[PDB]
Amino acid sequence: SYKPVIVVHGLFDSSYSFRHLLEYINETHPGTVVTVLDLFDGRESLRPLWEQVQGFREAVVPIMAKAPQGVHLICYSQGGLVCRALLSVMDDHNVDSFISLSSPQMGQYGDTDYLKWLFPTSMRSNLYRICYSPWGQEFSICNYWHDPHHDDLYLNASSFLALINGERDHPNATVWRKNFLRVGHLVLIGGPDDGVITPWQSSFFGFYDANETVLEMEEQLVYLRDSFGLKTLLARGAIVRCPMAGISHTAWHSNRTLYETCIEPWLS
Repeated sequence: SYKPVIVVHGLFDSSYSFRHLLEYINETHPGTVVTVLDLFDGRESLRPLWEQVQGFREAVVPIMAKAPQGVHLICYSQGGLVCRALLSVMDDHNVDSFISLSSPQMGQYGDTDYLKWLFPTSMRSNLYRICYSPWGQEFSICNYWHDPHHDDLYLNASSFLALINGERDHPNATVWRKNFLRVGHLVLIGGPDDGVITPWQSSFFGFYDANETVLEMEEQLVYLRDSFGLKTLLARGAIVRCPMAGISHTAWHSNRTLYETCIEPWLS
């Protein structure tokens, strides 16, 4: 009746935070087998994203192998990046709807409670001094910290974001793009009132200019050069932009309305 659904959580989380989401799905698409993966749950979510990619991969392969008509993915916050990289590196995934639930798809660049707690002596404009070090790149947040004022160090040091975005050339960029293009739909959810993702537009692949002007997905090389299939996906009608103004970063997976508008339609 419905394709299996895999959920990938974000920072300091577990399947516990998705009880409301599972309800929504059960109350609308009865019998849907939803697997909310409890991998890298509490502090382990701070592990390098590439590590998380392999872990999730090992866990997701069996589920996909059993899904005759493919599976759907709902990846929340940081999880969105793990999933994008995952769909980029496995040439045999069968993901239909890839729902990016408010993820920093084009990176993060903002002061946050978590950030201040983790780095008590740093601001957004300072973080790069730590995040772009070899050991810094061993911390999940740092793997996608995108400082628009140190773009050269970023392209140089980012071991995750700059790489999956094709901002830094690597031997398998073409294959990764080919793999990501296998997706059926790239559902982008996010909104102006998410008070964490910064810029919040990062959810729609929008990002800061060197002057901190928020450019649209289409005004960036990542798109114009079609580095990982954004342009191909868009022209094909695969990207579903679903903005929402009344949701804070913690409520995207606990809002019946959002679910009904932006998620339910894509869970075939």
